[PDB]
Amino acid sequence: APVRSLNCTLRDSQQKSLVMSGPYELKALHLQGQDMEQQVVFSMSFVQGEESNDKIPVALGLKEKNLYLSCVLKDDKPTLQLESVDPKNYPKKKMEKRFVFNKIEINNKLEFESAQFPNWYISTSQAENMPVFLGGTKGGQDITDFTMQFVS
Ligand SMILES: CCNC(=O)CN1C[C@@H](C)OC[C@@H]1C
Repeated sequence: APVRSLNCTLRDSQQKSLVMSGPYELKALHLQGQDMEQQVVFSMSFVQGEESNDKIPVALGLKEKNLYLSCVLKDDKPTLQLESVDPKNYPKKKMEKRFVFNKIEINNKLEFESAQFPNWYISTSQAENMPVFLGGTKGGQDITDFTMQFVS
């Protein structure tokens, strides 16, 4: 069958929203009212991969864009990028591993671990207007916890 997808927004546990802030750039900032309506709308696809009760493999595409969050080595480090794909082939159930996040539910929050890079997480900074990034630590200054909002 097709791949199943849900539209959603994410907010970090400090309640910062995500917005595309330039060519293939995602930043996190405090938003409310008119400024929130520009927040990134993910198409979260439920993809092939190792699965458990609280650990669900997903891809995070941008709604109606041929753009996916992906995890790749850059200058020899696991990094988060926005990667373009052939819009005739995506989304698909068997997404390449760089596009796969383990969505992990712990204490009413979500973490997104890279499937490709174990123990590397979608992260935000405490400061406003900084990039969303792949972070290799938790319980530091970096935020690795999120909430999801379902969108029509
Ligand atoms: C051409 C639109 N570019 C944008 O940055 C604005 N949108 C991006 C989209 C993935 O999520 C909703 C948000 C309003």
